[PDB]
This record gives sequence, C-alpha cells and structure tokens, in this order.
Amino acid sequence: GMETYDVLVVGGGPGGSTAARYAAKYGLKTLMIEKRPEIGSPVRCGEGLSKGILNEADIKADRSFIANEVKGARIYGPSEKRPIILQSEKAGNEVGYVLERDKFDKHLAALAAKAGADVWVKSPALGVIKENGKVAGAKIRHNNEIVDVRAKMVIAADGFESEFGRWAGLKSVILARNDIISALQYRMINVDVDPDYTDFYLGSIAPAGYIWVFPKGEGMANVGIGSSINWIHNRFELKNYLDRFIENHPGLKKGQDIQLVTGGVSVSKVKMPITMPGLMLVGDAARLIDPITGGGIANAIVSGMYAAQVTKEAIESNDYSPQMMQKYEKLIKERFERKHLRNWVAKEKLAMLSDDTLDKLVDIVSEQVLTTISVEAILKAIAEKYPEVVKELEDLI
Ligand SMILES: Cc1cc2nc3c(=O)[nH]c(=O)nc-3n(C[C@H](O)[C@H](O)[C@H](O)COP(=O)(O)OP(=O)(O)OC[C@H]3O[C@@H](n4cnc5c(N)ncnc54)[C@H](O)[C@@H]3O)c2cc1C
Ligand SMILES: CCCCCC/C=C\CCCCC(=O)O[C@H](COC(=O)CCCCCCC/C=C\CCCCCCCC)COP(=O)(O)OC[C@@H](O)CO
Repeated sequence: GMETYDVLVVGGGPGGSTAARYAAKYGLKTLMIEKRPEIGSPVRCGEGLSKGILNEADIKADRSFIANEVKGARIYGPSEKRPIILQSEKAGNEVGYVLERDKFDKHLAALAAKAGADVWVKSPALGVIKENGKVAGAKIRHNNEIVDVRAKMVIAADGFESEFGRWAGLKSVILARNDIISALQYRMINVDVDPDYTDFYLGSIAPAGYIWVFPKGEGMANVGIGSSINWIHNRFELKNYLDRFIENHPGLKKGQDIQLVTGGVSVSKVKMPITMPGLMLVGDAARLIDPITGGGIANAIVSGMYAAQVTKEAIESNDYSPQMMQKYEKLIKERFERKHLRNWVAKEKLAMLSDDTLDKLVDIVSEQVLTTISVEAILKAIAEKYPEVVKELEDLI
C-alpha cells in the first residue's frame, strides 16, 4: 500500500494517543499506528498517576479507567519506623490515582479517534523514510503488507525501546547504564494493604531504586521493584529481592500473584536533540521519565501535547527547519530540564547512601506531614533540616 497524511504518530500509548488527538483537533490529517494487536495490553506499568495531568490534558477522570484514588503517598526507610507522608491539606481530597492502564490507554486512543485520527493496530513501523532533507514517513506493516506512509511530521511515541528515533539517527536517546532501571512487578490479589496510600520502600532491599506497593482496591495491589542495572545483576536476582520483600511483609505474603511483568525505565537528564526536520520524539522514546520517581505517564501526555502544538505550527507554515523543530525542544526544556537535572543529581546521590543514613533522613523528613505533593517538597525539607546530605543539589532546590 501507499498513504499520505499530515501527521504520523508512531505508538499508541498515552504519549502517542495524546499527540494524535491534539494533532487531529488542530485540523491535521492524522494516523496513529500501534505495533501490538490491542491498545493498552498487556499492561507493563505500576499504573500510578498524580491528579493534575488529567486537568492539564483535558481528560475526564472516569471510574472505568481509575481502579483506586489515593489520599497520599508514604515513603519508608530501611527500618520502616515512621514514613514520610505526602497528602493534601484538605480533609478528603485525592492526590492521585492507580489506573487500569489498559482501559486508560484505550480511552486515550478513543479520544484520538473521536478527534479525527485514523488508528491502526497490529501495525508496526519498520523503518524511516527521508526526502528533501527531512523525515518524510515510515514503512509500516499493516494487514500483512508493507505500506509506505508519507507524512509532513512524524511524532515518535514508541516507548522505552525508542526504535524510530534510533533508526532515524538520533544518538542522544542512547542511555548510559547508570540511567537504566530494570523493573519487575507482580499484580497481586488477596493482599491486605491500605487503599488510601501508595507506598514506597527505600534501602538495600532495593538497591539504587525502590520497592513500591500501589493499591487497586478490593485486596489487589501492584507490587514491584526497580534497580539500576549496574547494581542488581540479572532479572532472577531482581525477582529474588522482590520475593524476599514480599516474604517479610505478612499482608503481602498471604496473597497470590496473577501477573509478572518486567520492563525498563530511564532515569536520565533531559537529552537533546529529540528532533530532526520532520520528526519529534515524545514520552519514553524521548527519555522523559522523571529520574527520581520513575514515572513517565504524565510526562508522555505533556510531551505529546507539546509535539502536537509545534507540529501544527510547522505544517501551517510549511516550515520543517531545525529552528521550527527547536520550538518543541524549547517547550520540553522549559518544562523538564531543570527539574530532571535536580532529580538526576538527587537519584545519583541517593544510590550511594547507607541504610543508616536513609533511616536518618526519613526520620528527619517524617517529622511533619508534607502537604505539597511533590519531590521538590521532599528535597526542600531535606535541604533545610539535613543540609549535609543534599549539598550537591545546592543550586537546584
Ligand atoms: C514496571 C514499570 C512500572 C512503571 N510504573 C509507572 C507508574 O506507576 N506511573 C508512571 O507514570 N510511570 C510508570 N512507568 C513508566 C510508564 O509506564 C511509561 O513512562 C509510559 O507507558 C510512557 O508512555 P509512552 O506513550 O511514552 O510509551 P508506551 O506506553 O510504552 O507506548 C509506546 C507504544 O509504542 C508501541 N510501539 C513500539 N514500537 C513500535 C513500532 N515499531 N511501531 C509502532 N508502535 C510501536 C508500543 O507497543 C507501545 O504501545 C512504569 C514502567 C514500568 C516498566
Ligand atoms: C529520602 C527521601 C528521598 C525520596 C525518594 C523518592 C522515592 C519515591 C518517589 C515518590 C514521589 C511521590 C510524589 O510526590 O509523586 C508525584 C509524581 O508522580 C509519581 O511519582 C508517580 C510515579 C510512580 C512511578 C513508578 C515507577 C516504577 C518503576 C521503577 C521504580 C524505580 C525508579 C527509581 C528512580 C530512582 C530513585 C532513587 C509528584 O511529584 P512532582 O512531579 O515532583 O510534583 C511537582 C510538579 O508539579 C513540578 O514541580
């Protein structure tokens, strides 16, 4: 086959669906493609999302894709004595959600289709087409044939593997090993947890990362570990760390697992360039996961919006120059560069701390409930009460 579009979006996760929806709202003839036969499945995510992005992206919170609302987050040190608690000043209100990521991704893809985007599933991009000095489309497998899709702008939202950008020639997205987290997670049922809180566990129990417990309601939880690949050798060792943690927590040990997933998370500083003429990378493909939290859902949605915005300006003025592409890079840097620099420095330092030091830090920060739901609020409390451990972040908090 052959096709002509204004915009081709490679990938049907939250980043791609967001880019495609906004491109279509912006009047552009848009195709979104997804490699997998089903949008959203299988789920390879903790499904944790802070509340604000749904408002920012104009997505209505619906129970069909929200498993559980949480009132706060708790962060435990190695001895699990008293946790840092982050929760709103107001009595009842929710700070975030644990999603059904599959239903969420389907909902976002449906918003894209409603806005006017075409959507292909079981339709991987195979490689990149260039012409007249710009990325000009992709070869795509669709219904057992190779289709040549020409587009004025390609938005690559193809996840952690970031194939399209690599094929196109962007070296900036190649990660150093110290910025790669190997993650492993069980979906558990019949566990005894507190569905008001997403819990995070720090220490040598999860080297150079953390263990999390995200409740879904009705005795279900996502229970995972993430560790920098330079610390935990292989995935069987990673699984052993998580299993030991579960064994040592009676409320988790009594449950059953129904799913086991693995995946990679980037924890890098912002990477430039993430464009070339005709091409913008979004979400995980652009290495926009938060270096301290490992969260990328919100950042994929934000970057998809920004990519669609600049794509509109590019097509309406037929200006695909590096200077035009750099407007997208400017939005990304303004939103994320300083935050991710701070967070990258923080995670590099945190990886070197002993269990005793972590216990001390959590003891100090957990003296007051934090009512600003942010990493910045945690870092500032450390900067103030325990400046010794955060001297490296001096200019950055
Ligand atoms: C174990 C684990 C737990 C996590 N926990 C959280 C969490 O709780 N909260 C959070 O915010 N973040 C979490 N993350 C990160 C989060 O899941 C991602 O940041 C998020 O999915 C990024 O969205 P995206 O659209 O950029 O990428 P993706 O959701 O990965 O979507 C990219 C899509 O591109 C498709 N694709 C790939 N190659 C091609 C190709 N050649 N052609 C066409 N399509 C292609 C893929 O099939 C995929 O559907 C977690 C990650 C892991 C691995
Ligand atoms: C001594 C204590 C040190 C703390 C260590 C950190 C540990 C746990 C993080 C809990 C943070 C709770 C919070 O405030 O959440 C939201 C953001 O959304 C989230 O944090 C939810 C994302 C959940 C992602 C799960 C990813 C699982 C995969 C791998 C895990 C390993 C990753 C390891 C990274 C390296 C870390 C050592 C608000 O953030 P802010 O985006 O910052 O909100 C403000 C913004 O408006 C902009 O300023």
